[PDB]
Amino acid sequence: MVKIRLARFGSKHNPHYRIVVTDARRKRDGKYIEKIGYYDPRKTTPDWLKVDVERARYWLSVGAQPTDTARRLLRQAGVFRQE
Amino acid sequence: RNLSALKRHRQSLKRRLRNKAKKSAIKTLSKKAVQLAQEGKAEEALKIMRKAESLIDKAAKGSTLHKNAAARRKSRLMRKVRQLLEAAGAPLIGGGLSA
Amino acid sequence: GRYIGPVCRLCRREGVKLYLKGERCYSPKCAMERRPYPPGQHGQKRARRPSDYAVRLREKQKLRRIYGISERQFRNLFEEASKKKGVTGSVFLGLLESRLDNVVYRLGFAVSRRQARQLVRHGHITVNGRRVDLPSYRVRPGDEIAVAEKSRNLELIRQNLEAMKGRKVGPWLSLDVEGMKGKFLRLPDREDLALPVNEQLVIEFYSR
Amino acid sequence: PKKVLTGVVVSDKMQKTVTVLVERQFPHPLYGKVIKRSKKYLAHDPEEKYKLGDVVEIIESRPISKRKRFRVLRLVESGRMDLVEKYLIRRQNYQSLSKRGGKA
RNA sequence: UGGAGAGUUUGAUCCUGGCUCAGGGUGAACGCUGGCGGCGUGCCUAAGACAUGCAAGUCGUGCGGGCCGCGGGGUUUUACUCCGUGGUCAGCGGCGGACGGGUGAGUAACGCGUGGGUGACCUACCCGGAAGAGGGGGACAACCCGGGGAAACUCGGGCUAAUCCCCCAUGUGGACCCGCCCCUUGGGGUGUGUCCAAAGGGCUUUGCCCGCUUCCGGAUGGGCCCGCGUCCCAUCAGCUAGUUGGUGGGGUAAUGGCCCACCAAGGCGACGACGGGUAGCCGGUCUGAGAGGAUGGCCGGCCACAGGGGCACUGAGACACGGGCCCCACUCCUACGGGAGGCAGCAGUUAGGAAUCUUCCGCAAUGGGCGCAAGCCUGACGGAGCGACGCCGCUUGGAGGAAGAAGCCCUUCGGGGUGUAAACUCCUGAACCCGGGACGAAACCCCCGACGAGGGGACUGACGGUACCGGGGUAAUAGCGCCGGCCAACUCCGUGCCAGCAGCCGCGGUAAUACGGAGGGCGCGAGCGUUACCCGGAUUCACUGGGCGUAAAGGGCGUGUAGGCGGCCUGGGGCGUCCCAUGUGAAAGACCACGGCUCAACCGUGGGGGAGCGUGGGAUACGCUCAGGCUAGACG
Ligand SMILES: [K+]
Ligand SMILES: [K+]
Ligand SMILES: [K+]
Ligand SMILES: [K+]
Ligand SMILES: [K+]
Ligand SMILES: [K+]
Ligand SMILES: [K+]
Ligand SMILES: [K+]
Ligand SMILES: [K+]
Ligand SMILES: [K+]
Ligand SMILES: [K+]
Ligand SMILES: [K+]
Ligand SMILES: [K+]
Ligand SMILES: [K+]
Ligand SMILES: [K+]
Ligand SMILES: [K+]
Ligand SMILES: [K+]
Ligand SMILES: [K+]
Ligand SMILES: [Mg+2]
Ligand SMILES: [Mg+2]
Ligand SMILES: [Mg+2]
Ligand SMILES: [Mg+2]
Ligand SMILES: [Mg+2]
Ligand SMILES: [Mg+2]
Ligand SMILES: [Mg+2]
Ligand SMILES: [Mg+2]
Ligand SMILES: [Mg+2]
Ligand SMILES: [Mg+2]
Ligand SMILES: [Mg+2]
Ligand SMILES: [Mg+2]
Ligand SMILES: [Mg+2]
Ligand SMILES: [Mg+2]
Ligand SMILES: [Mg+2]
Ligand SMILES: [Mg+2]
Ligand SMILES: [Mg+2]
Ligand SMILES: [Mg+2]
Ligand SMILES: [Mg+2]
Ligand SMILES: [Mg+2]
Ligand SMILES: [Mg+2]
Ligand SMILES: [Mg+2]
Ligand SMILES: [Mg+2]
Ligand SMILES: [Mg+2]
Ligand SMILES: [Mg+2]
Ligand SMILES: [Mg+2]
Ligand SMILES: [Mg+2]
Ligand SMILES: [Mg+2]
Ligand SMILES: [Mg+2]
Ligand SMILES: [Mg+2]
Ligand SMILES: [Mg+2]
Ligand SMILES: [Mg+2]
Ligand SMILES: [Mg+2]
Ligand SMILES: [Mg+2]
Ligand SMILES: [Mg+2]
Ligand SMILES: [Mg+2]
Ligand SMILES: [Mg+2]
Ligand SMILES: [Mg+2]
Ligand SMILES: [Mg+2]
Ligand SMILES: [Mg+2]
Ligand SMILES: [Mg+2]
Ligand SMILES: [Mg+2]
Ligand SMILES: [Mg+2]
Ligand SMILES: [Mg+2]
Ligand SMILES: [Mg+2]
Ligand SMILES: [Mg+2]
Ligand SMILES: [Mg+2]
Ligand SMILES: [Mg+2]
Ligand SMILES: [Mg+2]
Ligand SMILES: [Mg+2]
Ligand SMILES: [Mg+2]
Ligand SMILES: [Mg+2]
Ligand SMILES: [Mg+2]
Ligand SMILES: [Mg+2]
Ligand SMILES: [Mg+2]
Ligand SMILES: [Mg+2]
Ligand SMILES: [Mg+2]
Ligand SMILES: [Mg+2]
Ligand SMILES: [Mg+2]
Ligand SMILES: [Mg+2]
Ligand SMILES: [Mg+2]
Ligand SMILES: [Mg+2]
Ligand SMILES: [Mg+2]
Ligand SMILES: [Mg+2]
Ligand SMILES: [Mg+2]
Ligand SMILES: [Mg+2]
Ligand SMILES: [Mg+2]
Ligand SMILES: [Mg+2]
Ligand SMILES: [Mg+2]
Ligand SMILES: [Mg+2]
Ligand SMILES: [Mg+2]
Ligand SMILES: [Mg+2]
Ligand SMILES: [Mg+2]
Ligand SMILES: [Mg+2]
Ligand SMILES: [Mg+2]
Ligand SMILES: [Mg+2]
Ligand SMILES: [Mg+2]
Ligand SMILES: [Mg+2]
Ligand SMILES: [Mg+2]
Ligand SMILES: [Mg+2]
Ligand SMILES: [Mg+2]
Ligand SMILES: [Zn+2]
Repeated sequence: MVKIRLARFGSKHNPHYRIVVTDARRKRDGKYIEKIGYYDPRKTTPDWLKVDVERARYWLSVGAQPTDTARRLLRQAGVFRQE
Repeated sequence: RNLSALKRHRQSLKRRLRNKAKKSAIKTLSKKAVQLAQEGKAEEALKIMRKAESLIDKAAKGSTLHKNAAARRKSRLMRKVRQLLEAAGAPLIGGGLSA
Repeated sequence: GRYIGPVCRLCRREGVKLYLKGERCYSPKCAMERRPYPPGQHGQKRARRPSDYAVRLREKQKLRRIYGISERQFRNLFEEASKKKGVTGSVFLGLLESRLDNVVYRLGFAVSRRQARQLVRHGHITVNGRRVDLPSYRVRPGDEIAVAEKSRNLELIRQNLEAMKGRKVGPWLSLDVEGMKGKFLRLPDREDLALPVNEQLVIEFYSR
Repeated sequence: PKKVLTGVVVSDKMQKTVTVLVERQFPHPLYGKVIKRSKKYLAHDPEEKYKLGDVVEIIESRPISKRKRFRVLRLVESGRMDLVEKYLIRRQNYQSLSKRGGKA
């Protein structure tokens, strides 16, 4: 099914992923459907994680299945925080 | 060597057989009703047309015909029968056709 | 492989005096006093009217031999300058003038640019409190260039920074001699520098 | 949108099918001067409704046959062989350039 | 924000004109030389041939067994036999094996690009909604018994479970025929007739979970169709019979000569058909002032292919690289009957070649498959290795001080040069089996909560003892090309049209800045040169931006076909043309800004531009077209 996962974009030893919405079958760094965030595993800057939660919510509403690590990050930005 | 997923080949043959057999019936019954309809024998032509209809749908129950392949068949069948019965037919058993 | 070879001989070939030793290139010994003529078995022979190319080439060699940079890095900067907005000539001289090793020389933390280079490579210098051992590190306005505490007590750093007491510093810079600190106030203007160089001839050299 | 083109009927010799010659004008990609180019289309005509000289509007349609993906959307103006003749002569022209040749 | 030219035809000149050089580039190779690191990058030839290992499996929460083992039952005892549980094997069944990975052979084509069409369509798993799962029946492996073969492997007989297969039922609904209505290609509603559903499993077992069935929709993915665009040769000019169309049928998810039967005689071409050559196309890349030229490696998108050819089976999906069948070529086993194979997956071998790497580490991270989960698989990937192949950074010292050399090697023999240069005095301190030592990794899981939201919790690092920090600490690689002009750098000796140099002009015939050596000099520097190829200079195919009296170039002349071009006035239309709005123009790249690694290369975030095409609206001077008029062209 269509997923919400990470796509590698940094450099050697300098990873930077894109929180992406793509068909499960594509290369990971392949052609996605829509970028909805980005993540810096090493927090090299204060802005090491952003997520268009409105959009994340959209895709989930239509079947988007997040990777575990994908889900984990989305949550960290309150994609599920209904509180 | 020895890729145990040759079990798929193994299985395909069993399936091939299943499908193959279901179709023969379908083809054979259809021809049979189309044959009767034409010969003007209405009540039995429909009787069989009805079996063929059922068999076809069932074929599409699983992966033998599925899709709209079933629909085409029934369509062409109910087509030829109703028409061939244009020899003074008069749908006796009013089987599958809805006059 | 930053050159490394006899220096008070480049000045001789360049006609003008290139202070590439700081000290001594002042004393009655810089050779430019006795033998201002180019080096070699023909250095004194009659001069032959140089070609347009010659003029431009020598001028580029002068400006670049001053900062002791490679032709590679030198060219890289010039290209970066052509691309930037603003009179290439100046902008170029600005960038040159922003190399840390250079600024360390302007602040007097060292006699020559060559000496200032070694002082960076050896970590005796600090930008904003953090060590920077890259002679080409580009200093930006506001950055405070200093001397690592551990180096502050170095015999050389003493004689040097001492000799800077009550001594003047370029208008785009500023140094607190005591604390051994210095600030890069802003990019020097063409007017702020006074080098024996017609940078226009250089721009032309890289237009051929 | 399904494409709509306008052309002249230059052929009627087919059952339920007419050949529509469509013209197109445009500046040359490198030389500028506006140049006329054209293509013949085989539009579908169920009622044999159109004849030569007929200027019609061809509409992009679901394939009716190989070499035939358009239907005659309507007539723009009737009879006018000035166009048919033109086409025909250019064709007759070919009846030359080879090994033999006419006299035109 | 953007555009330099020079050498060479003459005794000299101007012009024409070709050749050549200065610049930038390359998946490079070769020569001399070679220290450190980061990031990239590395079979361009034989889509030649391949040993070996690994590269796709996973579910015991769908099912029944075999082998090996332990435990517990029914007996007075044994035999026999019941239950539980562990290891293991495959089998039945399911999902995956159609992705991910490789390559560029074929292809000049709806293959690709761009913009559209589908009332002519499909889409497993995922998401939302509605409805449902009553009853019965069957078989084949496993296993057991027997037969054949050298082997691969195979034939028969018997038994058996299921989420395997079938029958009947229920019919939310859906499919088909006919009618009607609304819509307009096969879209939607409706009525009658007919036809079509299902599977169970797991428990914290009396409600939850995983799953099953039918239907409508969503999402993602895809098929097919269409306008426009896409190399060279016209010393290829005619091409075509399923060929063009029709009717009916077949086939498909679906349109269609896609295929077939019959009918018609059509279709295509100079706006280049047909044929030949060559070639995957694109985002982009290199170059250029631009227009343009050239190109398509790495990365992303699409296509094609999996030893060569043909074919279908199974599937939601393939006509399937590690599935199947046949033909061919080749290798292998053969008891000669007959079998087994396909690295254009990672690594490696061999061949060819000027030339292209480790039979490496890890599954820790991102991603993928299966599973309720634990977890299993993953040569995809993340890393390390090798190669100056590229880009960036960095070192071989810094500051002070002129022995001064048998010989190298200049001279007017007074001196000049190498040169502040100098294993020689002072400073710092690359290297360096010395201390500490990482981010990348917090999820799945567990518990509380309600398997939700929240909240706490074990666990896990290949890279790596690496980076980085702190301590100590040595003065510690330099080479290559060139020095007649273009073109930066000149003298001695040697040689004597020789030996040789040479990009072009040329140099050497006894004073050679041109050969070879030496001193000196210029350029660049872990590189420097060479060869090859691309753009440039070349307005030297000229659209921007050229020419033809004598330099190359007016057709021997005419006639006229196609085509190109078209006087003055008015009106319609609004095709060309122009304007507005809007959609599209993926990401990457490029540009600008800020930011992370000590800088940079490299990377991250954000910003701006944009032709072309689609849609809607508008303008009408000019060009076009239609209509009318004129008389200055033309003709009479
Ligand atoms: K002809
Ligand atoms: K038995
Ligand atoms: K009904
Ligand atoms: K659906
Ligand atoms: K769709
Ligand atoms: K589509
Ligand atoms: K037909
Ligand atoms: K460019
Ligand atoms: K291009
Ligand atoms: K191309
Ligand atoms: K799952
Ligand atoms: K240290
Ligand atoms: K030394
Ligand atoms: K001699
Ligand atoms: K010489
Ligand atoms: K060229
Ligand atoms: K002539
Ligand atoms: K002639
Ligand atoms: Mg299996
Ligand atoms: Mg039969
Ligand atoms: Mg500038
Ligand atoms: Mg007709
Ligand atoms: Mg000449
Ligand atoms: Mg000459
Ligand atoms: Mg002459
Ligand atoms: Mg001459
Ligand atoms: Mg003369
Ligand atoms: Mg010339
Ligand atoms: Mg070597
Ligand atoms: Mg490397
Ligand atoms: Mg290859
Ligand atoms: Mg090979
Ligand atoms: Mg493995
Ligand atoms: Mg067992
Ligand atoms: Mg098993
Ligand atoms: Mg692939
Ligand atoms: Mg190819
Ligand atoms: Mg061809
Ligand atoms: Mg297209
Ligand atoms: Mg399937
Ligand atoms: Mg559902
Ligand atoms: Mg049973
Ligand atoms: Mg058996
Ligand atoms: Mg049996
Ligand atoms: Mg079933
Ligand atoms: Mg109902
Ligand atoms: Mg039923
Ligand atoms: Mg249950
Ligand atoms: Mg048909
Ligand atoms: Mg059909
Ligand atoms: Mg199919
Ligand atoms: Mg055909
Ligand atoms: Mg090819
Ligand atoms: Mg040009
Ligand atoms: Mg450019
Ligand atoms: Mg690619
Ligand atoms: Mg091969
Ligand atoms: Mg094949
Ligand atoms: Mg099938
Ligand atoms: Mg396969
Ligand atoms: Mg294929
Ligand atoms: Mg293989
Ligand atoms: Mg290999
Ligand atoms: Mg060889
Ligand atoms: Mg993993
Ligand atoms: Mg994973
Ligand atoms: Mg370097
Ligand atoms: Mg000396
Ligand atoms: Mg020194
Ligand atoms: Mg010391
Ligand atoms: Mg952490
Ligand atoms: Mg609980
Ligand atoms: Mg939590
Ligand atoms: Mg784990
Ligand atoms: Mg120290
Ligand atoms: Mg010179
Ligand atoms: Mg000789
Ligand atoms: Mg001589
Ligand atoms: Mg010489
Ligand atoms: Mg040109
Ligand atoms: Mg012109
Ligand atoms: Mg000319
Ligand atoms: Mg002549
Ligand atoms: Mg002539
Ligand atoms: Mg003439
Ligand atoms: Mg004419
Ligand atoms: Mg006119
Ligand atoms: Mg005209
Ligand atoms: Mg008009
Ligand atoms: Mg218009
Ligand atoms: Mg636009
Ligand atoms: Mg883009
Ligand atoms: Mg920075
Ligand atoms: Mg930066
Ligand atoms: Mg960006
Ligand atoms: Mg418009
Ligand atoms: Mg108007
Ligand atoms: Mg008008
Ligand atoms: Mg008129
Ligand atoms: Zn000096």
